[PDB]
Amino acid sequence: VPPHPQDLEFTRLPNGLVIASLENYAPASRIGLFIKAGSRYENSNNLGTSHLLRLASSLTTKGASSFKITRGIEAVGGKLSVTSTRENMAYTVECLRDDVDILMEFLLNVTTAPEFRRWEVAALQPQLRIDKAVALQNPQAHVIENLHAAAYRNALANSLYCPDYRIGKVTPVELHDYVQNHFTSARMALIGLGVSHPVLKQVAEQFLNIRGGLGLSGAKAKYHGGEIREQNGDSLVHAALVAESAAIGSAEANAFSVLQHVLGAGPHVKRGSNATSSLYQAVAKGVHQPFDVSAFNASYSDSGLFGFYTISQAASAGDVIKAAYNQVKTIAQGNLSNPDVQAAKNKLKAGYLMSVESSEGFLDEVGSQALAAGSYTPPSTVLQQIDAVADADVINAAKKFVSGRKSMAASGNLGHTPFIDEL
Amino acid sequence: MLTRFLGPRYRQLARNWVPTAQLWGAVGAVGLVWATDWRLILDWVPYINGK
Amino acid sequence: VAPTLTARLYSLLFRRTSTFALTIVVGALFFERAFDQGADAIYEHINEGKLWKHIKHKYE
Amino acid sequence: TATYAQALQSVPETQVSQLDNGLRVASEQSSQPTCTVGVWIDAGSRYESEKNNGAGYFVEHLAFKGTKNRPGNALEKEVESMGAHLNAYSTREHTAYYIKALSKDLPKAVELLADIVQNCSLEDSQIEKERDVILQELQENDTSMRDVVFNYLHATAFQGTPLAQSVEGPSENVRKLSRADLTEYLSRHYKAPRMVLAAAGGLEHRQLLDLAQKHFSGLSGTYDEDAVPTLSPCRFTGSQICHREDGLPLAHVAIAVEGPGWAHPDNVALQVANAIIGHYDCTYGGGAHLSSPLASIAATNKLCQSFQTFNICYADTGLLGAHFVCDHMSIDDMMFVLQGQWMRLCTSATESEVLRGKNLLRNALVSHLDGTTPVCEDIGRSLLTYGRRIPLAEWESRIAEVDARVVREVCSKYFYDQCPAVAGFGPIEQLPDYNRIRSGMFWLRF
Amino acid sequence: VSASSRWLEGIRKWYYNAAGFNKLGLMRDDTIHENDDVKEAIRRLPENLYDDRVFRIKRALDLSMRQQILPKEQWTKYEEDKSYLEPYLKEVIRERKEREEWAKK
Repeated sequence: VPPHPQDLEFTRLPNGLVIASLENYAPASRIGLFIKAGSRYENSNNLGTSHLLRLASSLTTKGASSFKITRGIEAVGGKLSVTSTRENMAYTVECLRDDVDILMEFLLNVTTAPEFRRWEVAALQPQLRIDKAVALQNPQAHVIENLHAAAYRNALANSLYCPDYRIGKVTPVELHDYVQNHFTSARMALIGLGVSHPVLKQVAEQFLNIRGGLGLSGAKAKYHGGEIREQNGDSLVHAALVAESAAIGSAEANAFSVLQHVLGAGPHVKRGSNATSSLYQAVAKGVHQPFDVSAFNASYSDSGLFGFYTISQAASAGDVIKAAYNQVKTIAQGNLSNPDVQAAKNKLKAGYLMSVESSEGFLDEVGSQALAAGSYTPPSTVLQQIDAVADADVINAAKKFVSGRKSMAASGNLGHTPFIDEL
Repeated sequence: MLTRFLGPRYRQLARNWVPTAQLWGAVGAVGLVWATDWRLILDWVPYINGK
Repeated sequence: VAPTLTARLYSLLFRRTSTFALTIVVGALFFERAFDQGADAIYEHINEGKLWKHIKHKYE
Repeated sequence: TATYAQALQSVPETQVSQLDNGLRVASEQSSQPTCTVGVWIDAGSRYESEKNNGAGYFVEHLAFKGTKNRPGNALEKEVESMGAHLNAYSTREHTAYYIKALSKDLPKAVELLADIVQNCSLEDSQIEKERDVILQELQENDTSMRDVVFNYLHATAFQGTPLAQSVEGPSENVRKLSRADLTEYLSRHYKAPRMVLAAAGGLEHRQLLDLAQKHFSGLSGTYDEDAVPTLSPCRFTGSQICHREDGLPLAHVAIAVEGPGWAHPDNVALQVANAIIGHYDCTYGGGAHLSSPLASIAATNKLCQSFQTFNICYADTGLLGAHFVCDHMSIDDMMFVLQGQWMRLCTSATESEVLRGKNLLRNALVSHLDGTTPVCEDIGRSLLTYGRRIPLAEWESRIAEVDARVVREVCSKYFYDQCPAVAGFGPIEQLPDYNRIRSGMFWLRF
Repeated sequence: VSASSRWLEGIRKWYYNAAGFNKLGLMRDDTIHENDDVKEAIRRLPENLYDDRVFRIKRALDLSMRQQILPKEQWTKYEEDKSYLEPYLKEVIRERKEREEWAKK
């Protein structure tokens, strides 16, 4: 018999800042500061700046040296992590509840009083190369970075990782500028787990009243299309095929989200046939041996990419891609069930609920919602939102993908990988 | 400027090495005594009274 | 009694290189003497060519 | 506001129940709309003989491929269709099958789990298809140096015992195992008093109990009796296994001494000292300023790409040590530093660092028990290994009790002048000689 | 402020001229003995200062070699003597002492 839960408390300060807190009477605390400072905010003269930034969460600040940040946090067994996406940077901090004050202070310092000292920044550049090498060892990452560079001509085309020519070249002044014009009240949200609203709001009004950056969540992503190819020899060809879909939060977005589950996303059963996956069954039929297929769905502030991702043998790329595309085509032509849209619905809804089961995920959903919608939508109403997706909306989403200008990224031995032209 | 070594931790460190430093002195004592056949000291030891 | 012997010997005196050394030095003391007794006593028993000569020539 | 202490008393007590069977049905209710339910079985590979070896691993591959009532592919279709997740794992002492599901789905979730647990339709066509699959898995497993080194470490540490064996078994067993072989393993092992039905989330323990009686009724009832062995202790050996291969570009090394095992209270202190040494990885922010001297020296002199301490618990024994990955010319240095730290902690743990280690553990524990899955897994495992469910309040109490004296006392017992089990893979020309690794397990000043 | 400050200042200006590094075109901070704190601060100097510092020292070593000195005109006037290194060194010391305080706990 657990106590009855609290309700999340939400507040929009008139300067734009958002505050959200939940008092789960947890033994630990999670504090996160979300900022619209993602990679889409870099431009052609400062690429990778937000990567180097992402990596400098512990350089010296005013009122807290590097050594202190490190030792101070480990003394209470706390954590300081920074996580990025093409739209946001999210500095999160965690510790037992008796220690939120010391961790909150450190957080404020990293985000509002960074000094970016020449010699500490110089010492840190090589970490970009290490950090990028470690990420790029998963074929997916190069692919999705190429996918985006191919799909957009703008903002969203930027990568999460520093271009190689920029490694060693980002300057402390560029770091200063990135923070000054992006880490401002109107582009920020402060999420609290295990803390109290008055403490958050007090902190916000005392330390997060900073304004002098830019305004909107956009330079505005121009969708373009076209494709990128990287010859490799990896035995497995990795490929992604996409079209412009819907902006996050819009109703069309949930149609895409459901379409994703009709077609099929991740596996639900350890080593399964993936029976309820339209794509995996459709490729199976014509392809006999190693391959994976998944619907892909990225949704951003002012755009979105939907399609599928294939991993197959160098000689089966064509067949796997072609079959996979044809199967979407089939849903676009109207051949979609009702217990199907239903199952998809149940996979989505349950998946969401499960996605915010832990703190790490709840705080991130809350944080991103605050940043994209300026509000908090409870699970019951998100479920209601998915529930309002109609069969025809899913069919229309499918229809939009088929007839829209495409974007493809592929890496591996491409000798049998189709061009777009040939899809 | 030996103040750098003055604090709680350093004090705990000194206590931790005390039994060891004591025993190392026991070794040096007996060590010299036995090696020089210390007439003064050895007379007290039963069975090592070779006079 | 037998396993616990080598065992106890390790427990109380062997781990700490301290005691390990404290014992060998202390063990060298007793040994040096007990060896010189037996050794000389052995040298005597196989001989008796000097020393009991003293009981004869002097005693004054 | 609610203190940390207070917050621990707030955690609802895990509810226990037993079926007239031996099946312990335990749960921890929360207000979540989601849950995790599952069966934790006392079946591993430490329970298998040299020719059964790979049995359990083989059963896992068949587990979700068809029951008697749910043939070939239907079970998946049901799980997938309700948006649930079906997973499974097997270590050397434990086997689990659990489902992540919407809370209302608890009924079917259980009904399904039972079906998998008792009516496994091990159809020949599949038992045969699985053998080419498991063989494949072995081939990829071979490329994971880390997985190979811990297998090696077990192989030598537990020379001649069943704990020496790997989970997946040797290739010859994978290709020769019969249905009879599997059938026998299940019957010998998957029986009531050796398995726990666990759950965590939005459910009432009554419901759980209703279901346990409903679909798990009829196992060890008319069963018990003759043919149920206990596990014999496993001799830890203290030796070395070096697989030299200059074709790989980084060396993997795994050293450990013998640990006490699950139940020993000594585990808490051991875990605190480990926390003080901690871990490292080349993507860690903050290198030179890290608290752990190992990590800091490691980061500063670029002595490795990663390291991690560990404490693997088995009944009555365990592996206590660290693993690391480094360049061919850094193995020596890395070894020297790691050992230096154990010795230091054995002889001179200061008081300040023990509070860090303690804090690290409280944060790890509480951070780990977050979300239904980890909690359900903790209920299931805990009942299999403690017979009870240890409330956070008690672990805190245990952590709290550790101070420096305890650390240097407890570390000395297991580390000081003890023979390590060493496992080396990669370009190990400079892996120190065992005699010298053994000499580094004590020091002349102390 | 008054006669008093000027007197100390002029006692200082006197020693300075007597110390005589200015005769070799050097600056106070160029003569600083290199230790750990000093090495790090030298390391933290920005490109320009570090370059100037090396040339100054080279000019001097070169003179001290042939045991000549600079024309009077080019000596480094007290006043005009830039403590370029000081702020860096102070921060390096200030950093170390923090580790040192941390090491006591």
